[PDB]
Amino acid sequence: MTQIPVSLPVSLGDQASISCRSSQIIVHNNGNTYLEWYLQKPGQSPQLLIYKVSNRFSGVPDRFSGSGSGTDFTLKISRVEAEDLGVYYCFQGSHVPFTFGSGTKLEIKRTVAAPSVFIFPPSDEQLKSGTASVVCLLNNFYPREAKVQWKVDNALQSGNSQESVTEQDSKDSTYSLSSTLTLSKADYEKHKVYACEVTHQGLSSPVTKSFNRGEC
Amino acid sequence: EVNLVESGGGLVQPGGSLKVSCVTSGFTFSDYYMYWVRQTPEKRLEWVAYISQGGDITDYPDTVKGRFTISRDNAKNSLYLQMSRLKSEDTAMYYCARGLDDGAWFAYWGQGTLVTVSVASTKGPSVFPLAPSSKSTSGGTAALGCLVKDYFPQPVTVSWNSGALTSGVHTFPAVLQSSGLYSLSSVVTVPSSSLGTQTYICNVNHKPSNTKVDKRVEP
Repeated sequence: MTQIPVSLPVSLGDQASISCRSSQIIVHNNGNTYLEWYLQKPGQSPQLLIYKVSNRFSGVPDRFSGSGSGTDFTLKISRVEAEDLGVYYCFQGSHVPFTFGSGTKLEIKRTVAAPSVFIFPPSDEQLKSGTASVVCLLNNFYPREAKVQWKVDNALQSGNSQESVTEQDSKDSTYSLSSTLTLSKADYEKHKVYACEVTHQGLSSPVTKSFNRGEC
Repeated sequence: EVNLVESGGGLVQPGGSLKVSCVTSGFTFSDYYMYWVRQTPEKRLEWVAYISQGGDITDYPDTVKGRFTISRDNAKNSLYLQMSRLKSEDTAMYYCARGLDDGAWFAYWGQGTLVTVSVASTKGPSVFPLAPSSKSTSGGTAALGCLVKDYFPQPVTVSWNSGALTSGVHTFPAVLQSSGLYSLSSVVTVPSSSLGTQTYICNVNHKPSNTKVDKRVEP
């Protein structure tokens, strides 16, 4: 079964449509087809939106509608809202094999927002343990695309950092990212200047947040 | 209110066995067909088993047929899933759900119980503070946090000031490091004028290794 699209970046007030296509004629109007749609919001269990191709589950807003014809079943969202973000999944439960769709990530387009970057140097407790993790935090920005590069004594770091990004914020449709450069107290001690240079669409010029080891 | 609480998930070595349970409430257990669905790490969903209300009919996909066994205790209002011959591929979040007489499969879902099938062992994390500094202060806003480092398996739950501090919190998804252990960060933005007066404490719980640590973050 195919689920299109994979990512659906949409604006508020806009209309959206998600589709699932089987290889078999699954839809049987007048009969009884168990074609369903689920929504899973960030860090939440999946929830039932529509069942039997077009019935809405209690609580689900009338903005949601579903229809289908033979090989295809679709979910239509008229007028997208902020709390509609998440992954959508169709479930085909009439024809064995009962399959779930690969999911569609609904992203809300918004105006560009520059990130505020903060740098956190390693704590003594960690230093005491033998490693030094320096964190760079890009907070509340849009779009998700950003480039964080570590500089140690003006030298570009490679392969020793990791990024993590939150899902989109329902309140303001922004993202947050986190880059952690991990080293051994030894190597950490061997350098002074620790810089974090970020490049995002909202910033005309790349921002560099750095610090001097210990005696700043 | 119809409730579905899962439990029993944990770390199992490949080839091992495990039995997760689902206690229900807010409806007559004996009237409904029950289900177990799972979500793999790639966020993919799969139906893994169903059972007749009388416990007489059962069915599973071919990926799980033969190893997993679904059962129910109509008296205790519980649903079970004995898993066996566990493979790495079985690593997923397992949910229990119940139908809807009108015509829906998964109308009610539980919170999910994570099963990690690995040869690695349970490790408690170390919590380090991400102390507020001039490097973490922009305008009337300072940023601070906690680095929950080196733990296995998932998950960890971070809270701030016992759940009192909720706004501005950004607990990032865990990242698997080269060491095969996870690491995450929880970050909260506060008015720079609160530092030095208000107390900020991240509460970290990691049930698997029985770790519970409250780290006080200071500038």
